[PDB]
Amino acid sequence: SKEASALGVQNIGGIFIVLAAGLVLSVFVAVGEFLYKSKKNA
Amino acid sequence: MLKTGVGVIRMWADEGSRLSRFRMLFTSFVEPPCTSSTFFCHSNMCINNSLVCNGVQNCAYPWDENHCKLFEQITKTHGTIIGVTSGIVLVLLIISILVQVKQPRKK
Amino acid sequence: LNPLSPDIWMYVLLACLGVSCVLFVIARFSPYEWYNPHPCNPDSDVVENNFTLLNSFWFGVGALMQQGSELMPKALSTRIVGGIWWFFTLIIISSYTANLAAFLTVERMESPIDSADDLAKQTKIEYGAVEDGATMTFFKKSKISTYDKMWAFMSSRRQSVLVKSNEEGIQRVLTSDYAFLMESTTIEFVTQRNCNLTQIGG
Amino acid sequence: TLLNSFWFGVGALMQQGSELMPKALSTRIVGGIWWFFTLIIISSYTANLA
Amino acid sequence: TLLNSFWFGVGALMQQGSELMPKALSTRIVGGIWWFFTLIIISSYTANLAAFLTVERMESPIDSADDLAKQTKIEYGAVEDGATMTFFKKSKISTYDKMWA
Repeated sequence: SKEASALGVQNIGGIFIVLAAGLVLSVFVAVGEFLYKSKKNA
Repeated sequence: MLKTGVGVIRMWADEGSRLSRFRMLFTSFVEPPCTSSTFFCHSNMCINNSLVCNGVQNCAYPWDENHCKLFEQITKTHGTIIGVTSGIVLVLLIISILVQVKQPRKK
Repeated sequence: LNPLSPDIWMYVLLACLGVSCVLFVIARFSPYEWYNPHPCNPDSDVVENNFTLLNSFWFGVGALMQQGSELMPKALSTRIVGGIWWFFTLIIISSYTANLAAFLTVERMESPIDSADDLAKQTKIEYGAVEDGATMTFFKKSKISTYDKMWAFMSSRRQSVLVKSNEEGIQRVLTSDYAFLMESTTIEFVTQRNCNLTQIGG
Repeated sequence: TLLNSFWFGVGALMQQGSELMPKALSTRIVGGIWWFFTLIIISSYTANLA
Repeated sequence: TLLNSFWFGVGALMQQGSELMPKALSTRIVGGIWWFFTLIIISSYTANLAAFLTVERMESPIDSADDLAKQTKIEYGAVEDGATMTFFKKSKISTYDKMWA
């Protein structure tokens, strides 16, 4: 009978990494799409 | 228990000086009835002159020197440090956000 | 607030700030996001986005809070960051609920001691009795297995916990965890003349 | 309106919510605090029943 | 469109959903079945996470004498030239000759 412990970064750490990867991918795809549309207009 | 107030300690060795040790500790004031100045560790054992929590287990029962007595969250190993670095990042973010909170409009 | 350690919470708050601000800064720079406002729009030129600082911030707060929001991400970047944020929030909430249920259902199935044998199985609570007061001697000369292992623990501790006088043991039980096996009538006389002390067993 | 305010409250306790969500700022804090209360209540209820 | 269907699909997986709700009773069937599948997935994931965090049983990495060999990460040992070394020396089963090597 020992299972009384609050979750911590040692138990939830991958989600923040996934969030950072999503953010950087979002920035990359955003600038890529901006140049796509600007080139298509140009 | 030394009934009197005069102590006698002897060791007899006989070409056996490699004996581990004799090592002890003596505590006074077992006789004194308890008063406000002294401290009641155990039965007829008020011994306090400076003895209260002096770093030595100097009572028959463990009471004389035994367990005499928001900032917790800040005292993390490095979780607080990474948290405040992220906080600086987020302050930078908020201050950047306000710029285009007020800057752009319709077209 | 207990089931999550007081380290994730600041991580969660600062990550909410960061994700919301990244969403805002992306939404203010995109070739897709700007939108024609008029309900029946015949190709006018009054287009803009809909993301301010407050809008993005409370979109992030709502998504963290699982009650939704008012904005509909449109471009690839805004939708991908929103999706990642949703995934984060969903797992955080699910883990929180799981941990709270863990605490409650691990506490609810605790078994406080109610008998000598159940005490004997337990180990942390040190035992005791007034030594050689005809009580511990009963454990000394006993033949029963459970009382034999009781006496084995007694001899293993051997003046770590074997009190010499009643009142010292009483204070020991007051200020610690202890058993102090002693005769019934004095237990009645003490329990009914004090509190916090419970006659356990038979 | 008071009728729809009570509707927003009672439909916010249950996890569905209306479409009359706040369009101002001062009311949004009340909305958010209410949402947090509903989430805490429902999660605690599920935990205790399990 | 080529992307809206994917967007709504992913958005119905997580319990918010977009605002592209179907209108034909031919695709709202797909919407409903997708809803049922995602509801089951999430409401079983939460149950399994609670189960793991409640009754947790950890198991050993290694569970046999042979597993110590062909592993080369635990860095085991023995008493210096006592009785174990005497056995491992000259032991020709060769399951412990890698051990001794």
